[PDB]
Amino acid sequence: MKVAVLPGDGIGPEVTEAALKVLRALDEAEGLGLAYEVFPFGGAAIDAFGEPFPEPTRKGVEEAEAVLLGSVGGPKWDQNPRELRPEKGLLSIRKQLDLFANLRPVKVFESLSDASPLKKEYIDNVDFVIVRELTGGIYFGEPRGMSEAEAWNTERYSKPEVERVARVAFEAARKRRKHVVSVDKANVLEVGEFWRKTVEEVGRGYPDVALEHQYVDAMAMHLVRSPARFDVVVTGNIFGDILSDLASVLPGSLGLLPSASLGRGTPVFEPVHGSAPDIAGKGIANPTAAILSAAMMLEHAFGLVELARKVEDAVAKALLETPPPDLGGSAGTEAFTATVLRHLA
Amino acid sequence: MKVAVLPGDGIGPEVTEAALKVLRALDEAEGLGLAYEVFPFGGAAIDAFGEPFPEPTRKGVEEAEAVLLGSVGGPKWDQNPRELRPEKGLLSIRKQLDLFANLRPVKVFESLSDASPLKKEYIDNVDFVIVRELTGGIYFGEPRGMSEAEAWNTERYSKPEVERVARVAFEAARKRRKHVVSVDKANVLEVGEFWRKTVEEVGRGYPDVALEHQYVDAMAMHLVRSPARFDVVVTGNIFGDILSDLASVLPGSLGLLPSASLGRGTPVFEPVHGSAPDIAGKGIANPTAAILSAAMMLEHAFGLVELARKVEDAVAKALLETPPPDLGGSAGTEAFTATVLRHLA
Repeated sequence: MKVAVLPGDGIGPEVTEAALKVLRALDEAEGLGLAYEVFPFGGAAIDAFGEPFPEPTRKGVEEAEAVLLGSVGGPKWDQNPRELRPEKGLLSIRKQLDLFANLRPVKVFESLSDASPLKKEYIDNVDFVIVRELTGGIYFGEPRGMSEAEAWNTERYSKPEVERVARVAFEAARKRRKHVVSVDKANVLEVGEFWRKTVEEVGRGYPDVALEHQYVDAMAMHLVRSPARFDVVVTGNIFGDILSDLASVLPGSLGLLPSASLGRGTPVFEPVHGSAPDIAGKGIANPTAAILSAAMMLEHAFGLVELARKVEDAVAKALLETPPPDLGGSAGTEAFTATVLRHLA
Repeated sequence: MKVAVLPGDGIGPEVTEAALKVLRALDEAEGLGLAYEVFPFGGAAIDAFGEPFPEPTRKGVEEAEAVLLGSVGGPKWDQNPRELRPEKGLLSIRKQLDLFANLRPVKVFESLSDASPLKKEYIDNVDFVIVRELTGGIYFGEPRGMSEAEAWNTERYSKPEVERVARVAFEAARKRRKHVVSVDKANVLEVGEFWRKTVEEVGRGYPDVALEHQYVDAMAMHLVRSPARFDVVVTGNIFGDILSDLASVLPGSLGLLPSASLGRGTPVFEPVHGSAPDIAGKGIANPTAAILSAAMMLEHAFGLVELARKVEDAVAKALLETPPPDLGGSAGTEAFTATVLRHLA
């Protein structure tokens, strides 16, 4: 199991190590053959090598089997130009590794129901994964423009760009509850028609996985009214981006959520959360999304579906037994990684 | 006060009359000079005149000052062609009266908190109006298409189409809490940039109304996390359509919500809800959205802001004192209109 580890800036060093401690425990315990190396990335690499993603790191993530990525960003770098600010690097590891699907799961962890905005009975059992197409659609499609008089933007998709994210989604579904929902506007737009017939084609090949289709406006109401009725959801870019942000409020007690870019190259796995400089070095950072990005690496980069579910259960039990400071508890990063490890045995 | 009344099909006869009983009480009481006439529209007009919007009705709504519209639709008519099915008529009264903005308010009526999906503390005080642009953007913009290979759709807006819906929104805001929020994707799309600079221009002229801007993905999270922080929200078409459907789940105990198309011609005001044939003739239909569409006519078609707030308060008190069958109560249409009237005195 070859992992390029990119701890990044701010709390990325602390929280990526809490994740590596889980992955070493399991490795010791199961014999997984973890081999990992730590590479420079982010504001720390702008400081050291003069650019955010320097060619040792380019090579590193190009030769590994998985990237564990922490977080970059810090104010210190906003001042200077564009390709020398921590976030440029995030599009270059995305371009280089040809990543085209972003997977964002939402789980509302039983113990933390009361922090959710929805009454308990709506969040019970929420476990779904929205795989968003990443590189296409209106954000990048063309023609585009702006006059004194008018502005325009095209939303475009080719059969290839739709089949790529649909196969991620069906394969993605084989590992968890086997149901895909695709999301479109096919009753009004033709891009939506086209998406719908292509995902139904690509669906033929994955017969053990059920497929349903839904409109974006109707899926927006179903993520508050019945979110538990979904396992994997697959959608285009702007709709995946609106819909994953709406889905991120369901857990409530934020900062617990993981992310994984997937594609032709090396899968990248990060927590959804920033550098959080304010608390870097203090021990208090909540490692739950980092530890859960590790579990997504195990499930998508190494096929180890059974073990990823054991790490998500240990972090469930752990959030129940020692909530971190940020959930009305007092467990630092280390005492929390501890109780996670203590249930992996 | 000249009102063409179009009761439509199914429960539209019953619920439009509960609305006219409020408007006659107030008229008697305030001397408003209600003059109203009832015109054929909908499946009943397809049955009688052979088309859903027949030229007496075309004239009727073209000569009145407001339309009270009930609901059309019924299965009986789906079988036959396109311009002879109850819903075609709904686009023709929209085209004819040049309506370009749809106003959808959401209020979570204190007494009905517990039916909402969000915990009480998120819905307390929700009162906002999303004015959606109606005739433009990607649903109608062009070019558009579908090949074996790809599909496309343009999202287009001209300065006129944006200033029209922005002035509705600011004027719309003068009558309630004076704050507009516009909604776009201006950090990624140029149509969104263009919308944002135009709404900020048109904002100069309305200096007593505050203006804020927000991204669609961030407004989607704020309608579940803090919906009370909004009064009037103004957005394009597909985003208004997704965002009003997400906002409709906040009240929970549905079917209570009103709608108003506005424009160059005669304003149209309906409840958001169908014909509901199942219960047409039985007395049980909940008139709350009909009575509240009347109150929106008073506020937007006759400027009678003070009275529209008295009808929304009487229906608040009434929902508290006699919930209709559809909210775990037993009050039919008439006993509910009654307690509304009984607080208007």
